[PDB]
Amino acid sequence: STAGKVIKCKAAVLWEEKKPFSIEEVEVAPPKAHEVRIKMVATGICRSDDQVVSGTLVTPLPVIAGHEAAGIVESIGEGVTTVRPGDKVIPLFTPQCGKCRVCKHPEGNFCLKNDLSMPRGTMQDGTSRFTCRGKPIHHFLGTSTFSQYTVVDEISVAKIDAASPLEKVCLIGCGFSTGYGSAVKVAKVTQGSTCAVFGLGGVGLSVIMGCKAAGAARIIGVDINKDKFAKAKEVGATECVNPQDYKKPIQEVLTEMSNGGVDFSFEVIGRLDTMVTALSCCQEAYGVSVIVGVPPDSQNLSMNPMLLLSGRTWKGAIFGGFKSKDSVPKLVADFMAKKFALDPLITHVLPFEKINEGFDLLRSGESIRTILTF
Amino acid sequence: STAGKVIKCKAAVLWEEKKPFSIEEVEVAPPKAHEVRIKMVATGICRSDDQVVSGTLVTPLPVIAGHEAAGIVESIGEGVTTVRPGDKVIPLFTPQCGKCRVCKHPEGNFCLKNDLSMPRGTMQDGTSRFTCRGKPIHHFLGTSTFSQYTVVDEISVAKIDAASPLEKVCLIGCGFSTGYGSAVKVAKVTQGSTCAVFGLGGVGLSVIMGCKAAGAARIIGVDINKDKFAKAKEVGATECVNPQDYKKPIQEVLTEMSNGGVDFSFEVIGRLDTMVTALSCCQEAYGVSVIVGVPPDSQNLSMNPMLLLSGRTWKGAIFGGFKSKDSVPKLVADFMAKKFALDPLITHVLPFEKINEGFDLLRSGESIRTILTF
Ligand SMILES: NC(=O)C1=CN([C@@H]2O[C@H](COP(=O)(O)OP(=O)(O)OC[C@H]3O[C@@H](n4cnc5c(N)ncnc54)[C@H](O)[C@@H]3O)[C@@H](O)[C@H]2O)C=CC1
Ligand SMILES: NC(=O)C1=CN([C@@H]2O[C@H](COP(=O)(O)OP(=O)(O)OC[C@H]3O[C@@H](n4cnc5c(N)ncnc54)[C@H](O)[C@@H]3O)[C@@H](O)[C@H]2O)C=CC1
Ligand SMILES: O=CNC1CCCCC1
Ligand SMILES: O=CNC1CCCCC1
Ligand SMILES: [Zn+2]
Ligand SMILES: [Zn+2]
Ligand SMILES: [Zn+2]
Ligand SMILES: [Zn+2]
Repeated sequence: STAGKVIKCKAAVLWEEKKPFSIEEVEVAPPKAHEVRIKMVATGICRSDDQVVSGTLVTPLPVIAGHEAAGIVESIGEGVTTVRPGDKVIPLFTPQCGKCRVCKHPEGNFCLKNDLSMPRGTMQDGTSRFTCRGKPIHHFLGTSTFSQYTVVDEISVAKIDAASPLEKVCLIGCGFSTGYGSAVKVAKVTQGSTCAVFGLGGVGLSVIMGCKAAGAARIIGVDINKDKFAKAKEVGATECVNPQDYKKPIQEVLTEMSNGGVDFSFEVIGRLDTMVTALSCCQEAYGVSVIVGVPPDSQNLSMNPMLLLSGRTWKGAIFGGFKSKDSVPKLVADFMAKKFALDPLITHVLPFEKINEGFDLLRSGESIRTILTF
Repeated sequence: STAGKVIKCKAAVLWEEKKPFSIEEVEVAPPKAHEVRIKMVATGICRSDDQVVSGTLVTPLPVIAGHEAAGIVESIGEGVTTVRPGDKVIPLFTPQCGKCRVCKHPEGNFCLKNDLSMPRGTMQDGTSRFTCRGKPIHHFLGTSTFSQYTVVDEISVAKIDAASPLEKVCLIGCGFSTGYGSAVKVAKVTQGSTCAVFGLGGVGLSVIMGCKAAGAARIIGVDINKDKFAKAKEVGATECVNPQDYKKPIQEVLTEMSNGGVDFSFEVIGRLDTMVTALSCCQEAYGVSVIVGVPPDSQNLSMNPMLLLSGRTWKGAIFGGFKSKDSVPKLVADFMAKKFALDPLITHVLPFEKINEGFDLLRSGESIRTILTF
């Protein structure tokens, strides 16, 4: 019926920085070879989507943002083999081509087909499937989930269990997997360790979940918003600290609290100052610090390399280090088998048409994840 | 009989920065409880000792420098159990107390009794065993090997094989173990990998030996002094590049040479700029960069944390990550078993009285290791 035809549908178009999204009709072209058109069912509001509006995460405008989502395949282009119409799918903002040197590496996940390092805001073929007011509109990270329909490359979609609750498992497309994999796969948090988690939003709470799963003895949440502390303790924080409470820099506080520095620290905010603070607070000889937060475009940090020479390890990761297309269906299977909880991350639910209210909730500090339903 | 008595002997005293060493008579106190007085046999000239002269490595002056050495125990203080008079020994500039949280950690070696982080230039008890022209003279890293006799704490000395050649194994006290362990223990270089080594002095050549032992397929040496390239190839470099030969920054050259970035990079120089270049030239998703060189005191580097967010790992280490008192005897045993070579690091052998000439050979580019013999 709609196969092979342009679909006219509602999307949230961002015409310029620092403005509300515009909910209006777009034209969604049918999928080309090795492309998949998806009817969206639910999408989450991640701070990365806000960063696009703030201009601190740079991608070409105008754009259809959104990258944390789940839906149902509407149609497949020629040569698609890994999904079919009617399949439940999660779009992958980090693709998995399976062919590049990264995809073939045992540890690597940052596939060389990504649109994150040098964003074009297109499909793999360097064109757009979106028109609004007769003007072409950019894609975002090969996903663009703030639309009733989107088109993605095959390497940017995973088929998931037919019985999964899409209004929950959408968080596996970004914030849960990112935080959980940061702890269990990138840091490799050990049993009995002391962790510090900087930032207690959806992604930091998922890092806590991962530290708890790994058997950490102490999980210290760090946030300047003390309203975040109760939920951080519910999902495994053993104690919470607000830097604003202290006369001393928090790295010194966390060093004293952990009797010489923590085993593992995580920056889950996106500030240069807290990336350096998080490295400093891990133990100088054997500590590991993981950058998860996305820092402001084109800005450098300053740091003393003696922090590394003593023995620290500093690393970062996209999407929790997970190879996206292998990992997402397994993560959904694990959720279905009650291996981790998503409900603690979901604080608010809104129809897609109230997207701007959803972004107001995040910016106020009130929400963790708002899930938008189409 | 010198046991229990002050020894008057020859030492190389550094009275102030940027001056030659003064070869003169010093007084060496007998060892107190848990102290060891050593007759030195051979000591190497390490760039770290030159950095004390330059003022880029800060330690209290005046000082008896020297940390890369081997000698024979002359006498032991009360309570000493791990060495005896007549034993061959290597002083440990990183101690191994065996009791602190680091010494008990499987991957830590930066023992909390170290005199590196906040240098006092004393014995563990906060006093000095050296006087010269009626003035107290500081110790350096708890070793001070530019002296016919030194006194060290027991946790800063290892017993080695009675048959070892001290004019070669002195290098296990610093440069060989530092570079070799940076490759095999800290980086954990893999078989078939591509490595880049910035700086082809004694420590960088030892990194190359460790990358070769680990089965690297490609080992790219990087030095501005092309006279360093022949020896780097002898010990395992597959190609050498001089940044000065290129119009482009060398991180771009090494990324192209390695078809998208190296597996492992090592900074073995001590410059902030080359620390950032070495991080940048490792593959952005799964690369590992190790800081070995000592940067200039109190200077910060500037870097874009997106280099880490993509998946890089950045770490540093002291003494190749080896727990010093456990590892040094085993390394000497391995040298005796022909598991690695030290002769390729030794370009010059001078009597101790020619220490200044040795330092001039290093500064001029002409030497790798000069060994001074007492
Ligand atoms: N590496 C990756 O693959 C991913 C990265 N990100 C990034 O992770 C970060 C966190 O994302 P969300 O959890 O959605 O954001 P969020 O805004 O809900 O959470 C961040 C938290 O940081 C706290 N915070 C702000 N300034 C702080 C300070 N100076 N000190 C201590 N706490 C402070 C806030 O109060 C807030 O609770 C953002 O930068 C986001 O762009 C998100 C997902 C994927
Ligand atoms: N982490 C640790 O435990 C240890 C650190 N050190 C440090 O390791 C470094 C190397 O020590 P050595 O091998 O004894 O020094 P070295 O001076 O013999 O070798 C340094 C090499 O770097 C090259 N170089 C200088 N500027 C360069 C540039 N801009 N680009 C490329 N090459 C450049 C020189 O030409 C030279 O061959 C020093 O900073 C020293 O203090 C040494 C031993 C222990
Ligand atoms: O939140 C999802 N993706 C982020 C990942 C980090 C780089 C910017 C985009
Ligand atoms: O070369 C020997 N030791 C160095 C180790 C790093 C700090 C300066 C001292
Ligand atoms: Zn996200
Ligand atoms: Zn790929
Ligand atoms: Zn110790
Ligand atoms: Zn040295």
